Amino acid sequence: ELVYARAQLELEVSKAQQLAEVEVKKFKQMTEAIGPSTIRDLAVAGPEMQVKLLQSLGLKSTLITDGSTPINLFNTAFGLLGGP
Amino acid sequence: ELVYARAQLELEVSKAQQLAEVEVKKFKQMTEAIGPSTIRDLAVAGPEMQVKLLQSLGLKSTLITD
Amino acid sequence: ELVYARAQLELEVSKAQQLAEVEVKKFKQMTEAIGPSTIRDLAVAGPEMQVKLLQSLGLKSTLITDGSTPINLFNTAFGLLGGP
Amino acid sequence: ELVYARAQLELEVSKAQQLAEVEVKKFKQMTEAIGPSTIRDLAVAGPEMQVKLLQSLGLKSTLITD
Amino acid sequence: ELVYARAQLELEVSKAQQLAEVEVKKFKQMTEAIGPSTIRDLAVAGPEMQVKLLQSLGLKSTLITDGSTPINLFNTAFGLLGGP
Amino acid sequence: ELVYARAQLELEVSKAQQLAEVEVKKFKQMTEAIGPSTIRDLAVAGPEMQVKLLQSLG
Amino acid sequence: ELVYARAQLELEVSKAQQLAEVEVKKFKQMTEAIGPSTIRDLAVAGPEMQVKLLQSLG
Repeated sequence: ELVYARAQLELEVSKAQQLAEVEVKKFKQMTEAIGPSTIRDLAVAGPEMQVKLLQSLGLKSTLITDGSTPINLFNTAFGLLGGP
Repeated sequence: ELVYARAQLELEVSKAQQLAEVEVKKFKQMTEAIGPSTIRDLAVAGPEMQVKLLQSLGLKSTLITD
Repeated sequence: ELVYARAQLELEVSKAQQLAEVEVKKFKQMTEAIGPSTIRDLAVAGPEMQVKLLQSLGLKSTLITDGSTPINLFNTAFGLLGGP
Repeated sequence: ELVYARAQLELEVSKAQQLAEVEVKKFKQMTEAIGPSTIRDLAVAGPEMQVKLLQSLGLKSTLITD
Repeated sequence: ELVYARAQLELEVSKAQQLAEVEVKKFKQMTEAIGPSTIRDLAVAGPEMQVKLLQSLGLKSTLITDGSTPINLFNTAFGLLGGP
Repeated sequence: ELVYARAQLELEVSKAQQLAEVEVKKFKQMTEAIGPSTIRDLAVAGPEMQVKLLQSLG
Repeated sequence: ELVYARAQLELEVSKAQQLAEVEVKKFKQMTEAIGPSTIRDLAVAGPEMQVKLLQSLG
């Protein structure tokens, strides 16, 4: 019995080793294709535009709230500008 | 029994070793490809953007009530 | 009878000793792998950002409350900023 | 009876001693590894962090009512 | 009869004397193990933080009350800060 | 009769004595590991810390 | 009898000892592939980032 289970364990590790290399190869090439500094840009610039879209108004707001269930300021800030 | 159990233990540990080795190598080579300072500079953004966002409400004065 | 219970007590303490050593070995190696100053940092920096967020607004607030069952100021402070 | 009871007392105290010795050594070597000043400086944080939090509401004036 | 009651009374006092010494031994050794000025600190510092918290806000409050069922100022002071 | 109870008293007091020393020893040794100068200002850290720390330190 | 349990203790502790080292090795190596530096800054990024990053990094 046990030696057959060892022979499958060598195969299980072989499949894991080779597929992990195949994915890493694809991932490295995909991150030489797009210049990797612009991956910082691709993640930041969407949400950073939703900053530039409020900073252009230069608001001077006043807040009135309940105290134990108060207004979520993030849902406020997006809500002026479309959350969905 | 104790011979088979020692052998099953060695089998299980040998799997745990080799799959951990693969998962480290994968993690290492992907993190090498991006550069840890690029991961850092993404991670810094989330907080800093939320700061600029809430600052942009321009809250001069406030009132809290029951 | 009693000597078998003593022989089980020697075995029980042997188990308790050896497991406690395995746990301490793992714990010391973990706390040498991460820098211990960065373990101080990891616990503070999460709730520190929830300070740094409100500190950016520099609020100037007026509070109206009930007396016998008043407004919790911690639920107020997180509530502007997402409690859940 | 009193011989067996003295022997059972001796057995129990011998267990209590040895499990306490293990639990001290465990506590000692973990607290050695973190450093008492690291435990201190985490414990100091909770209060000071809550102070900075509530200070940041900037409460100028207040009103209590029935 | 009554001689047996005297003999039990000696035994009752013997138990009371010994258990009282055993507890006092533990109590003295405990209060040498942790420094007794730290036992002064331990009881004060919990409530001290619930002072140091409100003292940081430096409130300038106004009160309105019913006269015959007035607002408890301790439940007010904790209530801003979590009573439960 | 009463000699048995007078002997059971020695046994009960022996159990009280020998367990009290184990707990005192444990308390002194834990206190000497986390020295009193950092048991002070651990009491203020509040429940969420105290639970997290006692889970963290076995 | 009890010799079998005295042997089972060696086996259970051997399993504890050998698995503990594999997880430490993995943790030390991942915590060197990225430093302890850059786990700071990652700790504040919040859940939407941390989930996205652990998906993004294999």
